[PDB]
Amino acid sequence: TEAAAGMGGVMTGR
Amino acid sequence: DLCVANTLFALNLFKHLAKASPTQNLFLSPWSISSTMAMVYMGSRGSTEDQMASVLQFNEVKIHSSFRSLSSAINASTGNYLLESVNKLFGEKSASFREEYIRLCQKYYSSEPQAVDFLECAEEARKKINSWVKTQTKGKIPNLLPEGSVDGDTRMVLVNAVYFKGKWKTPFEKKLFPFRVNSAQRTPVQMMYLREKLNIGYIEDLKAQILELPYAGDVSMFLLLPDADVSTGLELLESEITYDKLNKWTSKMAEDEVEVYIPQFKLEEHYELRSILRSMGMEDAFNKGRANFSGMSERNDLFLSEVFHQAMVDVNEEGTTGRTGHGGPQFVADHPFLFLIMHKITNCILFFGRFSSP
Repeated sequence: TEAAAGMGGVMTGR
Repeated sequence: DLCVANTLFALNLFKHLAKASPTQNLFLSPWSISSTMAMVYMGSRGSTEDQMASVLQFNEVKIHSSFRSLSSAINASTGNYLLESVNKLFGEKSASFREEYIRLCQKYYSSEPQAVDFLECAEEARKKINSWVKTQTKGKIPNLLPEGSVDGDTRMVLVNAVYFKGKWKTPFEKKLFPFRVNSAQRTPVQMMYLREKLNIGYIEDLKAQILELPYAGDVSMFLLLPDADVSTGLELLESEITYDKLNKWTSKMAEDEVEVYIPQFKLEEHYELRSILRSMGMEDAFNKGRANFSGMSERNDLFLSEVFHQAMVDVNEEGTTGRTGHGGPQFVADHPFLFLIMHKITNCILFFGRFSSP
């Protein structure tokens, strides 16, 4: 088994 | 169980995601999600913080120190397989974040905070981030952040990448068999066969068989296979699965000589989780007017726009006579099943999916 993942949370200015 | 919050969240996330996607293939890394969201949590305050702790299941049972120790265990060099988890923080170069936040995020997540020019060069920044994730995943996750996900107002992108490559303890033989997608459809799939001494059991509460397939080293795949709906046949299993019911069996099984047939398969799924996480109770984080990320910036001028997750898996035969009877156990995964990849030492779920559609 080859497995992979990415997770990205985007913080935005207000 | 030192990874209980993560597993509780994993299952609740899977259930919410299944509302959005009730039948198609589904694949994610709860470990990756939880790690990024813990870094985001570290920045939250007020009602944003309180909701996040609830959703991430921290209150159901030292959070950041627990992530640091779990990650260390997951990253330990083994010789038996490749397994890497890495966090990263990309921040607007003209922004000033709280020094304690940058320090503690490095301390507990090893995120090597890096400046980038979102303000003027957002698309170059997107490409730079995507390229970093591609590298960490050995090319398997090449474009995490889609077009338009970053813009001139982006201030910080928090990232986790995970990569795993293992070989089965015992190789499969590459054997096409009909796979029952639903009551009206069968599709041929390449099956793999193994006859071996393996842990196998049956979870009565979930009306499903459970099988453990070990990799070399202390990682295994567990498969959950129903034995009552005209669709995928998973409705009961998906609705009734809980931490208590699963953990009893993963962490009750007795070894027997099992004949195993599973498909060779590869999945690649992309999710945008804001809707799902809002549904689970994480509302203020994504609310432009209400979000409180004063932990990241004392100006309290940030909110969480979106959360992007992409995961892939490729399952094949690779591993590190004369038997003619068939009296005993069979595990014939020629209809939809759930599966998960478990780091046995930590009891963390690294990956979790539904295979329903070849």
